[PDB]
Amino acid sequence: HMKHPLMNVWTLWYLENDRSKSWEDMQNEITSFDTVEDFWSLYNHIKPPSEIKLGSDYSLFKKNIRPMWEDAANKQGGRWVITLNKSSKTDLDNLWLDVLLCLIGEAFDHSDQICGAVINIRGKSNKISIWTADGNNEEAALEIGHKLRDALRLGRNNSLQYQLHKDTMVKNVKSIYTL
Amino acid sequence: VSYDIEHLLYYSMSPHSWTLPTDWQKMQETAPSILRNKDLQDESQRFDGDKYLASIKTAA
Repeated sequence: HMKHPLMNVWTLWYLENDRSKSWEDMQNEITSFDTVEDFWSLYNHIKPPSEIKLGSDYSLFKKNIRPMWEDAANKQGGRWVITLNKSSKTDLDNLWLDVLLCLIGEAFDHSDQICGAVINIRGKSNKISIWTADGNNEEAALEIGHKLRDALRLGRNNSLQYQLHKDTMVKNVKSIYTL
Repeated sequence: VSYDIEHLLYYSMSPHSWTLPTDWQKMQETAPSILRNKDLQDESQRFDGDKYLASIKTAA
């Protein structure tokens, strides 16, 4: 049997905020996959965002890119931030899955500008972010931003807020684009 | 090499989309707290791509 190959190799990371592991060991590399079926095999055997502990993150990044703004592939980049204050457990999991499908399916013209995505699970407010390589590349940031709104089940209430990683680096957070 | 959501959801129904990840043994030790659907005979909590695709089509 032959599986459906992906354009890129993707790595799943899990952050727990568990005191048992040292700060430098808290970001755990789970596994990598490069086929569609291997993605579903992973998806079907890992808990969805709505079932994971508070303070945890799931991050899906292209191979050899770590989920940290300070990584050389992310330093000059930024992120499209979706804040989910009043969201159901079903919509949260569906939004994370829709983001994952955009990524692995290479739904953007500026495919090479995608780095990964991160979902932060907090009781007070959940966030899904789509990280990009160059914060100053307006054409890519906007084409990605636009594709995200038209592929995701995102209404007028929840806004897409693009933030530079040089900005997150300091002290709310400064946004350079709103969609 | 690209896939729209229709293609991606269809492939979720493949038997190969239900087998355990190749790194399952390593994953049991790396992050046991995130693992689910450990019994392959029980497909009750398996992701249904057909139902998910139909759900999208109703929102359209």
